[PDB]
Amino acid sequence: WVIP
Amino acid sequence: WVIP
Amino acid sequence: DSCIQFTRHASDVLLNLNRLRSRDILTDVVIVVSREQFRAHKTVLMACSGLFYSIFTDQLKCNLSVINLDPEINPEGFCILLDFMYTSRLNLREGNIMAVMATAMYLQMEHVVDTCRKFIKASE
Amino acid sequence: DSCIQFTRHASDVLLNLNRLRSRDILTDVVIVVSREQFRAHKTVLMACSGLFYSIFTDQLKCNLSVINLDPEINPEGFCILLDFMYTSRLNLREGNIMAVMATAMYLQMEHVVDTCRKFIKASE
Ligand SMILES: N#Cc1c(Cl)ncnc1Nc1ccc2c(c1)CC(=O)N2
Ligand SMILES: N#Cc1c(Cl)ncnc1Nc1ccc2c(c1)CC(=O)N2
Ligand SMILES: [Cl-]
Ligand SMILES: [Cl-]
Ligand SMILES: [Cl-]
Ligand SMILES: [Cl-]
Repeated sequence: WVIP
Repeated sequence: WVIP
Repeated sequence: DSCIQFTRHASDVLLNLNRLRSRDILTDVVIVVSREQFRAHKTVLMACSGLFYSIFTDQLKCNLSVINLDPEINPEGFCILLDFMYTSRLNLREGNIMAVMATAMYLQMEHVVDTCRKFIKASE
Repeated sequence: DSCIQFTRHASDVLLNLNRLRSRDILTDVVIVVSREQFRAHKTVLMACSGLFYSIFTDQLKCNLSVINLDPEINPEGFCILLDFMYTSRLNLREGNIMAVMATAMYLQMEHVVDTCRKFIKASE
């Protein structure tokens, strides 16, 4: 999971 | 395009 | 093999599947979550959820145009997960995390359940 | 928005759509290319090809279960492009490049046409  |  | 790969292909396919969903193009099922209805593509649902994969590979349920979810399922939680299926983006907030996690457990979406567990553990 | 994103989601969806295709699950069209037949999902075809997007948004053609391609289309070229649609992987070889490029032009798959043009220019 990432900060897009 | 890339070499996978 | 000796194939070349187009890096953005999978993301572009998903963007187009979401565009078709928004325009209600070739949607083949309506998911009923209490008073709310959500139109979708059976193949996308199966590709994202262990529960839908089970449902639409069933010899009788594969032909249904309407699927009613358990009454305990929150429509907003379902909406957030349906958007995630079509976009890879999860709108996870303090006010919806419990509903999103419960819905992801029911839908059998392990990666969503995992990030919800991690975000909850960080707040305790 | 304040969304989080699952990096591998789009690739995982495409992998599952390819698994459904290989098992002939919820495929809703057969593409006929001279003596050869290819089963697929209309939504994936539309998401990858300008030609299929046009065909399946047509009020009459959207309901067809069989689509016959132009007799000039090479079945192997179509097969390579269909695999690319479901995998992001293009099996581009000296022996098939002309057929693949011609098929991609017909199917309106601009990124494939682009790499074929570039590979051809490098060999002249
Ligand atoms: N469509 C399809 C499909 C196929 Cl073909 N093979 C394998 N899994 C498929 N989908 C599916 C099954 C289980 C789960 C998910 C997706 C996400 C998750 O957390 N569990
Ligand atoms: N399905 C869908 C779709 C939608 Cl909804 N919007 C916009 N394009 C869509 N698909 C599509 C249209 C044109 C081309 C491609 C795909 C690849 C390419 O080279 N040209
Ligand atoms: Cl029904
Ligand atoms: Cl997931
Ligand atoms: Cl027909
Ligand atoms: Cl392309």
